[PDB]
Amino acid sequence: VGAGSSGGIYHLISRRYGPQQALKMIFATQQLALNYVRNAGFTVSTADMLLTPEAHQEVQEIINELLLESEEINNRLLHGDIMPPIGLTTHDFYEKLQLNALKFPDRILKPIMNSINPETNGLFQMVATGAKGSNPNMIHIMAGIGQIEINTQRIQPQFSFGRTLVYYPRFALEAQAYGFICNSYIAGLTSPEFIFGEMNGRFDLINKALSTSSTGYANRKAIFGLQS
Amino acid sequence: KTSTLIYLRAYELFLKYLQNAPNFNSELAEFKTYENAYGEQKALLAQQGFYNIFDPNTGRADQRTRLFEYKRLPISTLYDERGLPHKWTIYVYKAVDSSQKPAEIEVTRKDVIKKIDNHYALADLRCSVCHVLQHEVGQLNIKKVQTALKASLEFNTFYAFYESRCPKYIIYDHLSQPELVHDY
Amino acid sequence: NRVSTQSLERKNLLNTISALRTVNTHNASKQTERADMMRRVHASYPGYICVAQSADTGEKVGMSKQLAITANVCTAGEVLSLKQRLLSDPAIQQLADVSNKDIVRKGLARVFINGEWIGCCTNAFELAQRYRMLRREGKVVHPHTTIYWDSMVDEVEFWLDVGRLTRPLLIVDNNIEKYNQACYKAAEARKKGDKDWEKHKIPFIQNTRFTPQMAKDILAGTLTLEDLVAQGICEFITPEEAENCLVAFSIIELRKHKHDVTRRFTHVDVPQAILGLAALVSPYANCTQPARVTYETNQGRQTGGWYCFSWPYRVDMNRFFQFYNEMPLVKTIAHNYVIPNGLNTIVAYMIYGGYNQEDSVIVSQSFIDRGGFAGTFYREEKVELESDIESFG
Amino acid sequence: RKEGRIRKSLLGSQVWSISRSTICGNSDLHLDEVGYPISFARTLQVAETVQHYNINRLMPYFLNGKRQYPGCSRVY
Amino acid sequence: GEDSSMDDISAYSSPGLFGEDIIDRLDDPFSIEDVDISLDVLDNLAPQ
Amino acid sequence: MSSRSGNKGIAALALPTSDMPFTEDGLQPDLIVNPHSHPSRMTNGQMIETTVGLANALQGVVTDGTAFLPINVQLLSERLAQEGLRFNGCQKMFNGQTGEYFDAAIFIGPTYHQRLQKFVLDDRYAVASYGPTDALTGQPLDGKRSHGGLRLGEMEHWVLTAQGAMQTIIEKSHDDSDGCISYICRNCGEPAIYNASH
Amino acid sequence: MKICKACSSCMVRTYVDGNIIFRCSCGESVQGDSQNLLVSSKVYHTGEMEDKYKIFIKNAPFDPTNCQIKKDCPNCHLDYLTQICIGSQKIIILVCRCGYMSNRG
Amino acid sequence: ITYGPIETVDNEELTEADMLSFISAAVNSTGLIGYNIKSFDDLMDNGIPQIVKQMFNVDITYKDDKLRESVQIQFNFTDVNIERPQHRNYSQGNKINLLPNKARLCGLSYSGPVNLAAEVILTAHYSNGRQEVKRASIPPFQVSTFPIMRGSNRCHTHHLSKTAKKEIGEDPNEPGGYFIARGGEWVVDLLENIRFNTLHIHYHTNEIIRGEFISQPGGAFENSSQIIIRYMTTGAITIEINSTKFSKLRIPWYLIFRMFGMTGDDSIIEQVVFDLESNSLVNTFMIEILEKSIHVLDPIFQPVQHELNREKIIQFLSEKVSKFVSNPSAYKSDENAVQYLNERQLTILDKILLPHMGQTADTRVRKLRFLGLLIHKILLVIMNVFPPTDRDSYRTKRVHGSGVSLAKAFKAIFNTSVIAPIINGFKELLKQT
Amino acid sequence: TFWADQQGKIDKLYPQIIREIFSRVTYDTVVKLGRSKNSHPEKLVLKAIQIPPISIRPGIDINN
Amino acid sequence: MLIPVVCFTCGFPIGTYAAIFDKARTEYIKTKMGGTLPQNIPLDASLQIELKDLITALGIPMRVCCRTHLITTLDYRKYY
Amino acid sequence: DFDGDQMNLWVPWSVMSRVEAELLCSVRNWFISTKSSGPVNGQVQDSTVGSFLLTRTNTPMGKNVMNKLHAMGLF
Ligand SMILES: [Mg+2]
Ligand SMILES: [Zn+2]
Ligand SMILES: [Zn+2]
Ligand SMILES: [Zn+2]
Ligand SMILES: [Zn+2]
Repeated sequence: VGAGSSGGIYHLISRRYGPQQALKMIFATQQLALNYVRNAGFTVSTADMLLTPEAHQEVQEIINELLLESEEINNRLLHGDIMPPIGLTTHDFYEKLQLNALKFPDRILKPIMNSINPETNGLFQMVATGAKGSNPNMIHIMAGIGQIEINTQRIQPQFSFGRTLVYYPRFALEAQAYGFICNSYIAGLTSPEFIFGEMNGRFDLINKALSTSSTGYANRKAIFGLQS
Repeated sequence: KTSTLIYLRAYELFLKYLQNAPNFNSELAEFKTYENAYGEQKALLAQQGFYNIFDPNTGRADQRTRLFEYKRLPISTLYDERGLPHKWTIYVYKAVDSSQKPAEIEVTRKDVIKKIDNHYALADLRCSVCHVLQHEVGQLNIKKVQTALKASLEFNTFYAFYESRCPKYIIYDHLSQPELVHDY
Repeated sequence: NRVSTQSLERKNLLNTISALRTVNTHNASKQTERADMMRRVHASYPGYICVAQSADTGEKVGMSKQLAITANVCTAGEVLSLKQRLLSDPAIQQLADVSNKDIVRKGLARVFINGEWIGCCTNAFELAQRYRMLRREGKVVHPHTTIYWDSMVDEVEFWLDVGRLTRPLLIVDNNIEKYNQACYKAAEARKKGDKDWEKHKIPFIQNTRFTPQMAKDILAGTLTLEDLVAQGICEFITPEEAENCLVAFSIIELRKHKHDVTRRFTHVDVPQAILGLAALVSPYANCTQPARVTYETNQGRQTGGWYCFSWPYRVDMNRFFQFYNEMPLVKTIAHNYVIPNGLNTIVAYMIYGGYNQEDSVIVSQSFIDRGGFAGTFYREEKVELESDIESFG
Repeated sequence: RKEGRIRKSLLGSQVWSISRSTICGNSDLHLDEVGYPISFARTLQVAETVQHYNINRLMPYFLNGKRQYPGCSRVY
Repeated sequence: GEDSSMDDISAYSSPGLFGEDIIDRLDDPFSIEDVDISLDVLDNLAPQ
Repeated sequence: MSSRSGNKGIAALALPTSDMPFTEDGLQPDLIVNPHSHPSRMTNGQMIETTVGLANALQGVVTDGTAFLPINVQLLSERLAQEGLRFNGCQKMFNGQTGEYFDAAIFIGPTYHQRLQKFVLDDRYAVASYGPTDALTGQPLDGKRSHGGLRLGEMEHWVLTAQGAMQTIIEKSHDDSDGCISYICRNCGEPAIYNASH
Repeated sequence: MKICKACSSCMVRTYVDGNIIFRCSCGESVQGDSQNLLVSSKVYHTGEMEDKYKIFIKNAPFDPTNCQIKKDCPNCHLDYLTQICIGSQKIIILVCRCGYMSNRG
Repeated sequence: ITYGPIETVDNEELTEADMLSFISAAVNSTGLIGYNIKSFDDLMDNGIPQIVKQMFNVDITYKDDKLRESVQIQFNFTDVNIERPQHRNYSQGNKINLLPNKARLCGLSYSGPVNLAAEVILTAHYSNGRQEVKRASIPPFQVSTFPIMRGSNRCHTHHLSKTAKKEIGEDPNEPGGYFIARGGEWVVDLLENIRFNTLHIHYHTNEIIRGEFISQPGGAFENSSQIIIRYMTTGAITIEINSTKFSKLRIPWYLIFRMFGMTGDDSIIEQVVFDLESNSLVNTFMIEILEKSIHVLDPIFQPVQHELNREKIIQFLSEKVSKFVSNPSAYKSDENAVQYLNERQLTILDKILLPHMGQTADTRVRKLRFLGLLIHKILLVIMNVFPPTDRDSYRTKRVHGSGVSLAKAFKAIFNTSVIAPIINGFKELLKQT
Repeated sequence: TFWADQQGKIDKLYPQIIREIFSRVTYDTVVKLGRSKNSHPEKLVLKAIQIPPISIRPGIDINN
Repeated sequence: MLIPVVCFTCGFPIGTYAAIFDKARTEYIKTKMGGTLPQNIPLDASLQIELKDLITALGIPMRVCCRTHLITTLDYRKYY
Repeated sequence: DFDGDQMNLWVPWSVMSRVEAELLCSVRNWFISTKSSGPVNGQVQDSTVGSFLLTRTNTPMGKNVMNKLHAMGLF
């Protein structure tokens, strides 16, 4: 029944009986659902997004494993064991290894699901039924944000030569220094983590402004090309 | 009465400034001090309170947090004793009741809905490469995992360099052949 | 025209104070990567420019910046006094005495003051460190001067010009000297053949001198930032000098790394310093997604409230005075300095008839009637006679 | 340019009998329906010519006039 | 040389950027120029 | 209106105090916000503010929720529990209209809210079939301030064309902005002069 | 650099004919022998760490912002050591305030 | 000075909410707007008198009893004070204090009058060198009003108490920091500006890498002469100096070096590379590019390209850049005209080229040393030994608010609206009598 | 403005004698050069310009 | 500009007990404060002021709405 | 969305415009997207989660049933 769902029941209703009947059925089913929730109730709570302590330790363990394989990459780098393939420099290969090693495994949903009662969890029901949100949103809220990537790469050291922020030393090799956020939103980001998250959010805002502005000229030129 | 004094003295100082009375500056300084004191006492009337959630263990502001801590782990939590990464893909299920005779079911994610029902609960996952339980990773020996990982990495680099070249091939599972080639 | 000016719209006290704390680029920038790059949050913003506050819509994103809560703008310093002090320093060889051949062959560093190259020192680091110590003492070098040591080309720069962004940072002190001496003693013990040479070593301790009694005094008003700088507890750090710092982001991090000889922080921060005044209004902002924090920086300045304390005397066009305001049940440090604008409405996060879909809000009509978010909205009509030809009537 | 003769006068236009306002949700309206405040409906007008078949229906609109909804204030 | 009368008055405005001489006539990548949207309805473009 | 976490929302419902849902102990909300507004925006600060404000209101306190201060959601919820409420902020609410209780306990609490100064009465506009016209092009003046107009721009014309509309295009453009009759000689192709009365 | 002996000005090369003679704008010519016969070269080695970072590598042990690691210095036996990572090749250099350079630099 | 040992300070019981007290202390010291009022007070106290007296000295000569050929007008101001805003009540009043709310309601501008006094020297030069000097001490007059920022030391509220402001019509709690002009309130924002006396080298993304060095001779209020060094695709390195005197003129670098002395190019290359005898690749590339740039021809400065005579190049530049020289051959015969042009050009360059190193003749060699250092840094960046300056980093950025911006606009406005009418009036008067 | 130097003196090409020169050209030259018969160069220069109608220049600014 | 006559949410007349509550709260803050200036009271990390018993003695029930709007509403006489 | 969006509305007054609107520009014609040939309308957020809750087999209270009164209340 969701909007923009190809092959949904309203699409078939339009194909068989007409788009007007599809709109009538959309309204009727919407009223059924709204009244059933009027008598059944639905809500999201701060405890819907709060992990159990065992689940929090499991999330910590998963992130520790991520950081452990990242530090193994760093240890290979320390002994000069990073040998990039042809057409790639050691910097690019090492950044590739760190980017592909700091990815949340599918296992991260085990503690999130263990803290969550699907029959009653409002946030999980909203995410799962497609009403709003996605598994990345739930993971960010509950387990962790993970690597902050701008243009498919970590935070480049812009503060100085080899520094990402004043909070991290020059040539810092740990993953958090380059944008890896370990804390979840519900746990509360630290100061450098919030700084990196703000970098990412500002990039998103700029990208959206560019999207609007550029699709302007693109659309106008295409329209005038094709209008006749 | 104090506010009356402040109001009328402030108006008198306003008039003195407008007519440029001689010793206006020092009088303005002392009246500024008095107005500062009175403004402080009026700021007391503006306070609505402020409560700090105290830690019961330490009678100060609550410093307990659920933030992430680094906690370096043993390397066997990522690889096997043969140096291959763990693939936690086989899910282990146990029967909550003592009478459901299948008891233990090990399944793949796709087959879970086909095979597992509400009478079961999920235990630790199972590695599909080395067949170790997720909560039994600590049983692995760290030295063997580390030595296997370093040997495999050396072999990986050696094979990467010599894909076509001669000293003077994609799986590396044959074993005991790569040793004699690498030492050669 | 180099006069970055904007009309003072008194939407509320927060909007006015954020207007007075605004830093405008005020450039032009055509289609390039420059337009994107100059709007991003640069890594030098933390502590001086609010990493959160910006416009969320249009071309103004990242164009208009805001100073952080503790950030300040320096005024021109006594360049002549510091120049005379440096010229009389035996470790500064004036330009009249050193030739460029002696600059390169002796490996001499180059000393600048306000960008004016005067002098050369044998060791740039020693000179910069010594003058940082003198600035800490507070008498011979003003506390507001910047002492930047460019390690890449060994150039010490003293900056005393106007407009430098500054913010106070608590100083972190350690026992690295005693640690080094203990390490040397342990090494001699190993050489001699002592079996327990570990005994001579000492644990590394790094800390800040800000004791809780200092916080109590600051609350009591018997201690100020001038006194903290005078005693050497903290100091003012400029982005030029900030590139020479290693700042622990909180006292928690410093406490965690108290015995870490691999992370020897030069300073310790207060994490609330990285945010501006309007971005501090958002409660638990570190728990909210940062983009939403930027949206809050915009909305809190758009929020209706007590727009001006002397509103009846004024005749302002399109100004709204919200009668009832409430200090939030969860307030922030920002509310020490600005009046809160809004109410502690009881909000039920529930589905009710679907009238609140797609971020709409269902409002109790009684809450509206009782005075919630009500107020007075003002407009002004002014007309002047073109000449004596006209007349009102 | 955008505000020039062509793109502002010919391709676009400023129009009479048009209204703008903030949109808001309403779960009681069909998808093919829009909620229109009564003040706007009193401001905007619909031209209905008077003929034999509609004079009966169009009479209440006339006699309501400026005072009651649905009224009308214009006749050609 | 000490006269200030005939100085270039535009010289007092100290340049604030690098390429104030660099000139290329290109559309501003943020300019809403080919999109025909009115001033008051630019709030439609606001994200959420 | 908007909460301090940046969730804007247009107020569209006026429910009398009887129609508002109420908890078991008589508490009803001022604003009812949709739970769907949270997960995409991840504005967890608003929810934590609510879950702290419940306990704060019960204790009659005011707390500092400044950014980067230490926070423990578990401990805040246990504070709620020791205040007499549920571990989560959820409560038993009754539907105001029908008196029936919702099956699901509803999360309701005091969240600080701001009224953004974009009023409907300022922004709404409706203009009849006549008013001030531009002298040059004979079109209505621009905007509410000029007391006429509102624009059917380039893209609106493109959309109406894409629908094969016309007629409506004729109405809105010609008969409603600057419609005029142009006379052309048809023998020379240049504009001509015609007047029916004279 | 070839400078004119009389007037200390830059002297062009003028590659004629079988030999090279450096000619000034005042007419002085100073000929050329062996080592003057190189015209131009461009060596391919993406390495400047030997001179680009020489000052930086020397100053690094005194830089408080540099990363440190828990290793013993072979020369002075301090238990901490500052770690530098230079260039696209990500060359790791370990240095100390005692002058130790770890075979690099 | 030695502090207590760090091994004894007790920090364990220190919480984050305690650190909020440090945040409060920092804010209290700052004042949260304090820089605005402090900068405006600094403007009115130092900069406006400083600009008026030091910077705006006028020395022009005009030509129009038949033995008189020209009149040299010279005057300078030594008196300027800005008093608080005044309003004349009933025209014939003594002028009275103008409270800010009165200005806001009546649309008046919160501007305080500026009082000025000058010393004037009208010297007439006759034919065959006869000279007469007319001098007058001009009493303090006032034709100017300078807008006053609310809350500054020249705002009337500065001597009113909080309750007095309450009854007047000001917010007792608001600090000020804005300007009232034509019935409105305006905030002079902190302009984001690149750092002065700092070389900014960003790639020309016919040009190659370009470095801009804006040199401010002294304090905040001194006018800055920007020098732009370009490395061009032709191989040359050109130096363009922009100031009050110069404009848009592109000059080869070695010419600038040699008109101050050391016409020998070996010393110039030494001043750039700091050592000619030194080995290493950096010196070799430096020498190669510098020699190529020296030998490359120039469209404009070809006549003085190979000139070893400092005087001839100085005269050439004075002909090219100075106004009022429309026929550069009539004055050539007169040796005194050549002397005038050369001396004027050298004084102009001493004031204009890298003034922060100095503004006198004895600093010319050190100015050239610093210019060589700048060229060294630019060509280091072209090596990829250095990266281009980060155009958005705050290591090289300044914020200039109220005081600096108002002074930088005020010098131009004062020139145009005061010095030009005064010069025009004096010229007209000397026409009439 | 147009000039003309014939290995020497540069006389100014005023619109009058420009009209004369363009009037000298015939239709065949214009046609064979690809221009339309209505594109004769004699039309390029005007002695009686057209003042636009007041409808396009209202006022009680280009009218100045 | 003052404590509302009735709680906005529900309409219970907290305005009756307002004027008493301002003075009582001021007196209670006086005792619970220490060596801390009034403008630094919302900054003290060792300060906890609970008005639960005070409001209860005022007769106002255990209602979240009424207590919120009583303890939080700003007074114009305090700031102007 | 309803975060503050403003939308234009003009009522056709001519007879041709009304005929054209109700026969060609009616929103039923745009139910199927011209862009991707799929439907654009449907249940969003509230109605999607409501349909899920209504159609599921079991609630936390057991079987997802309603008496006759509440079934009529739905319609
Ligand atoms: Mg919207
Ligand atoms: Zn005709
Ligand atoms: Zn020579
Ligand atoms: Zn060592
Ligand atoms: Zn209540």
